[PDB]
Amino acid sequence: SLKVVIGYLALDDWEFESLFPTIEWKYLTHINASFARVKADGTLNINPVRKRIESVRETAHKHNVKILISLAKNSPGEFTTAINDPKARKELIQQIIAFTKEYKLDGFDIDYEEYDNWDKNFPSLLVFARGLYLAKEKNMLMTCAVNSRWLNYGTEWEQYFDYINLMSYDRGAFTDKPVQHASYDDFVKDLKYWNEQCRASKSKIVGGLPFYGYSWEESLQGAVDDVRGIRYSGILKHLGNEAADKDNIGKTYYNGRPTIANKCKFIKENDYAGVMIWQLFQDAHNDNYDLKLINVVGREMMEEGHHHHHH
Repeated sequence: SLKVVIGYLALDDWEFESLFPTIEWKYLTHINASFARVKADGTLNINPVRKRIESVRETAHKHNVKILISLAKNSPGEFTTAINDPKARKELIQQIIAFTKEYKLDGFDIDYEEYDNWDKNFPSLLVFARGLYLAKEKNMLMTCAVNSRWLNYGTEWEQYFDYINLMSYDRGAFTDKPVQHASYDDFVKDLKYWNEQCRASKSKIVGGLPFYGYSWEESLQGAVDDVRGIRYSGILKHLGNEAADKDNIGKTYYNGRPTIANKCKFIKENDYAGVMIWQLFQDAHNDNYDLKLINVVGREMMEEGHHHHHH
């Protein structure tokens, strides 16, 4: 039960060409290649990953890191349509298992985020999850990216997944008011929710970590996206290296090194499965190597507990 470090890798990220060669594989156990998009008819839009999936797979495997294909909605409501429609649902299940097998991947990750009428659609989602599990091959890993506390997943969902990755971030971030989107408090409560309420074994609960934040600084409007999002790399660039050891400077809130470490430590101290990251490319660049968040994760998850004699 060694800790896992599941890193999301967006194969269509604008920084791919420049940053792919710098991925710190020694601090990863798995990578989720994102995303194969789910269409309403149960088929997949693999344009975001088709051209790079094979190369990433070979590179990951060469470094002894597993690779899974992550699946998200093609557009608003398409994933919901796919699972509520019986034939589409069965098609989607086949598509997923096929893609995984064909591309010789280590498994698949389900990132379902259709929040409209959540409880009404959940039974169908659960049926989809069970069907996926029953249809998958033995060796295939099956994981999911999930919310905690504000959405109910019940107590049956748990059983079908090898890893349940908590998206403990983006809380209260979509308003005109500055706030910490991924607090330590909410991370701890999210974990407790999944172990105690969803009855998921701690050995499969994975705490999600953000390598980005949000800024409400007027002066940074030219450095944040449509939702005020800004990568850790952009934070250090615009706010200076002192930002690496804080969660906030002015009206910019994110997860700095101390907090990333504190989250990893809680995972370790309370026997959780490990951590997940969204997303690897948002980390600092080699010009700020020593300040990278992945290294904080590496020190806490691979080294702090790995020490042995006869070095």
